[PDB]
Order: sequence, then C-alpha cells, then structure tokens
Amino acid sequence: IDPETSKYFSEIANLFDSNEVELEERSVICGNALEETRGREYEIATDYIISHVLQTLLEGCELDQLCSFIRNSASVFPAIAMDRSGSHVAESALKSLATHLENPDAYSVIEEALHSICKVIVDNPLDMMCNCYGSHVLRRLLCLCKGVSLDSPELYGAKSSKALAKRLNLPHQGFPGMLTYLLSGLLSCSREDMKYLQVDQYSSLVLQTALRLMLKQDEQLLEIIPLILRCNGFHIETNVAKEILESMKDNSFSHLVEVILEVAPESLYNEMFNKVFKNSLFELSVDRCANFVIQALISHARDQEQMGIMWEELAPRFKDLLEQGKSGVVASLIAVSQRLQSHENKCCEALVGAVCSTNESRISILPRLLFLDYYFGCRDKSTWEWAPGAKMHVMGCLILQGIFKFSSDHIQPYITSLTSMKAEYITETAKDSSGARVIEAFLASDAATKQKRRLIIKLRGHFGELSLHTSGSFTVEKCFDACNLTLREAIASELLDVKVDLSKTKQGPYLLRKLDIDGYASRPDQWKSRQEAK
RNA sequence: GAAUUGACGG
Repeated sequence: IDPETSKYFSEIANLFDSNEVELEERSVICGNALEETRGREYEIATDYIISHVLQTLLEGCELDQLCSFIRNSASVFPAIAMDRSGSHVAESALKSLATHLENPDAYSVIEEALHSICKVIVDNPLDMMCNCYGSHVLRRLLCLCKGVSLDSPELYGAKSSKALAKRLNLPHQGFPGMLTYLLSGLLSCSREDMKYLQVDQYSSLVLQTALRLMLKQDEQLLEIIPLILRCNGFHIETNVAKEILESMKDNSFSHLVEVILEVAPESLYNEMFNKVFKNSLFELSVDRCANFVIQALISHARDQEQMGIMWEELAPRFKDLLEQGKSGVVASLIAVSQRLQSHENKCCEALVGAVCSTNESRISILPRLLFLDYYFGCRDKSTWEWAPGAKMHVMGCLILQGIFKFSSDHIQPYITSLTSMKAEYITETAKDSSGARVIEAFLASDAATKQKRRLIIKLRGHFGELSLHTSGSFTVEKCFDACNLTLREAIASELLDVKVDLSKTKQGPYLLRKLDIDGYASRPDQWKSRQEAK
C-alpha cells in the first residue's frame, strides 16, 4: 500500500463526492479503478481506509467489471471475507451482483462469479463459517444463490414482528445448483466437527440462514437436516437423541433447532417430537434458551395426538411458565390450539386457572394478562388491580389476541372480563400500543354485538385523544365500523373537536377522510344517511 | 401501529 495507490483511490473518492460526474461516466470510472486492484485484491480490500472506496467502486460499476473483480479476487476471497473491513468489501460485491438478478441476460455471468466464490469457499469452509465477519458474507452469499437480493431480518436471522406474528398465527429462480453445491460444501465435515458447528454462534447463524432458504424443499431438507443433527428413512437413534437434547439449552444450538422445527417436513418433525422432545417439554420450557425451541415445536405441531401430549405436559404448569417469564410458551400453545381445533376450551380454562385461583379472581383475568409482569412480580397479588400508567405487556396482549380468535363458547370468562372493565381501564387499554390490539381482536371476535357495544360505549369521551396517535386511529376506525348510527355520530363529533390537530398526524388525514368528518361537519343529514346505509 | 425472556461487524 504505497502512497500513490492511496492517493489514487482517495482521489477517485473525492471525485465522486464533488458530484460533478455523470452517472454513466461514474460507472466507467468505477470500472477503471477496479482494474487498479489487480494483484492487490487482499491488500486493497482489507485496508481500513481504502476498503470503503472499494465498496463504492463495486456498487457503482457495470456487471462485467464486477465479475472481473470477483474472478481475479476469488483465490483470496475467504481471506477478504474474514477480515473486519474486507468482509464489507465482499458483501458489496454480492449486493452489486444482486442488482442484476432481474436481468435475464446476466444469468450465466452471475452464476460464473458465484462459482468462483463457492469453489474457493467449499475447499475450506469451517473457519469462515465460524468467523464473525465471514459468517455475514456466507449468509449473504447463500441468499444470493437463492435469488434473494432484498435483506430480511428473518433470513439473517434477527427477531421481527412479522416472525412473532407468524409464530402466533396472527420470486427469482436463483441458482439452485449453486445453492445446493455451496451448502453441501458447508456440511461435508465429520460428525464431530458438526457437533461444534451446532454450538458456535456464527456457524449456527449460517445454517439458520441456509435452512430458511430451503423452506418447502423437502428433498433437500431431508438430506440437510439429518447431517446437521448428526443422524445420517429418517430415524434418530437413542444416543443421538440424547445428545441433541443435551445441547438444547445452548444459546447457539437453540436458535438453530428453532429453524429446523420451522422448516422440518412432516415426517422429520414427528420423529423429532417423539425422540427428542416428547417427555422433556416442561424442563425445556423453563430454560432461558430452550423455551424458544419449545415455542417453535408447539407452533409447528401437526395433529391432535401431539396437541394432547403437549397439553398434558404443559397446561398443568401454565402458572409456573407465567411466573418464570415464559409467557411465549403459553402463547404458542394457545395459538396452535385454535389452529389444530384441539383442546381449545382446555387451553383457555388452564390459562384462567393459572392467573385466577379463587373464583373471585376470575373477573380480573383481563387486567392481569394486560400487565402480566406487574401482576406476577407483585408483592401482594390479592390486592393487585392495575398498573397505572404502565406500558402493557407485549406477550400477555398477544395471548389475549389469540384468545379472541377462539369461538365465544371457549372464552366467556375473557369476554365478560374485558367488557366489564370500568371505563378508565378500557380507556387506558385502548391508548396502549399493545392493549389496542386486544380491543381490536375482541371487536373482530364473535362475541355478541351487545357486548362489543358495551365496551365501545365506555370509550365515549376519548375518541378524540385516541385518534391523535397512530395506534389509536386504527382503534377508532374499528370501533366506528362496529357502531350503529348513534355511536358513529358520537365518534364523528369527537373527532371534529380535534380535527385541526388530527390533520397534522401521520394517520389523521386518512382517518378524517375514511370517516368523512368534513361531510359530517358541513352536511350532517347527508352524512347520517350515507352512514345508515351500512 | 406494541413485537418474547436467550446471540452477531470496519
């Protein structure tokens, strides 16, 4: 890295800043500058300063020069990818490649570039799989081979509200032979190396990504998963099942088996259910790591026999799970009960009994789940009633949202409890970003109209303030849609009083328009006639 | 629109 090389890439960088360069000329300069890297790919790409310029060049050049850079750097690509700066250079090369996925003329030239990369990785993959930087490069490479260009937290694999909502029940072809080739290369180690891969954070993350990209590819999943579990008809031998069970409380492995259970084909799921989990459900549910594996197991159960086993092992202990901070386990059991149509009423009753012991407690099932952590962390639970001002409990509210997807037959204690909360509590619930989802699930449930109406009426006087927030505005429209003319008019006039402020809100203009607040203000008789025709 | 209780970068 002589100073002339340094001056060159710095001068290229300033030239792009000064935005005096046409986008077509910019693209050609990017290509010329890449040629200045030939023979020095590793040195340029891993330089703490020049790597950032090399990212700019890769993202601004044309396909041919990108491919030329990838081909000339392939023999050092694992070294670039495991470097703390070079790994961003490597990822820029992939994002750049990915911008051409929609161009059918580019198919074979992209595939050749991926082959250069996969070939040198497959030759020696295990340290790159476990390297904190190279693991990000492998995840992106796997996505590209699948034809996925657009980043997804799920695939990489972060937690997200789409995934939580999915767990609770609320396309380019790619380069399939390159995906198979690379992922087979990552998995052709000894069973004893694989044991360590199960438990290394960074390699577990790579395998999580690969499993998600193979979703619904049963023939590949049935080859891949047994290698990862060290099983290679699919059968888990008794000693291997013990080893999988023993590793289940590990933070890295627990994340991996979460994904395995999500993508597992039916026959493979059933074998895992029976041989690994079947008599350990509660012990695994109380572990800080394993309980998320149990949530994934619960969510993907196939049939009523499995539902019964999970019921027998876990419902008697619902109170333990809530006390110990494992509400996600209960949420999942409740959610899959409504999905498999099994043990619905047994699940709902076990939840009531877990929160409300004596008969007098049961009218408080709703407040206690809205503030699940305050009630269970309470000093004196026989006097606890509310958490004034507190933020409501995400998972307690998600449980309730599942509860209100049951038929009214199974959830009468929940409907009676919610609809009988006093106005101040119902109002605080609607103003909470989680509690508003509870209200909305109840308005969408098949509870009686009279009962919905009772709750909505206790919101009178607060629709204006409710509407001034993004979450409340949805609740206001859900209440409105559920109302007769008398209450639609009540809500409409409350929004009128706050119409100035409401219009300065993100959602306000839409809400004002959907409810037709201007018509109501200016020609109320015609607004009432159009609403009545609904 | 609130998004679990246990991980990730120059």
